[PDB]
Amino acid sequence: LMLLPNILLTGTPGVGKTTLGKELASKSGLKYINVGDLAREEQLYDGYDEEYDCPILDEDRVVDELDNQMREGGVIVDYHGCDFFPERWFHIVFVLRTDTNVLYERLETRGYNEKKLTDNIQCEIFQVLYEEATASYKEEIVHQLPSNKPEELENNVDQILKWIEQWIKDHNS
Ligand SMILES: [Li+]
Ligand SMILES: [Li+]
Ligand SMILES: [Li+]
Repeated sequence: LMLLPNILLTGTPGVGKTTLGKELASKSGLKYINVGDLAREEQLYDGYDEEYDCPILDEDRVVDELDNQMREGGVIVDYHGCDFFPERWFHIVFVLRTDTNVLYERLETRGYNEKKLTDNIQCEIFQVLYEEATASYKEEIVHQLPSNKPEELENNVDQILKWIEQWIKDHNS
């Protein structure tokens, strides 16, 4: 068996994390994990709301749920948050970025209401996730990836697959 790396795909909802992670998993063999889906599957919530009519994700339980698998390596994690993940989990972190105009159209198409649209659009224009990533991990392993069109998705997949290949070689001497 090969020692495999762990990758974090983060960024504002709508930037294309899920589409990228799923394609990466299919073309690399690594396991893709959507944190939101995982919390829903294992019911890792604590608290509700009237605000957005959605249960509140239990960060500590999410970490406990994934730790053993992360320790073993070979996981692509997808989430619009990253400050609560143990720093040791990831070998590289990609913050997907989408032009505000493009992101708005995507989220609107997803059926986001005015409130959710504004909250997420400001999250992106304020570069919240990029800042969160740089504050949570060493800047040398944090990279912003443009994600506005199929062409950039393709460039991202290609660059990450090549990164994975080099990493596996360097860490399985
Ligand atoms: Li937390
Ligand atoms: Li650094
Ligand atoms: Li950049």
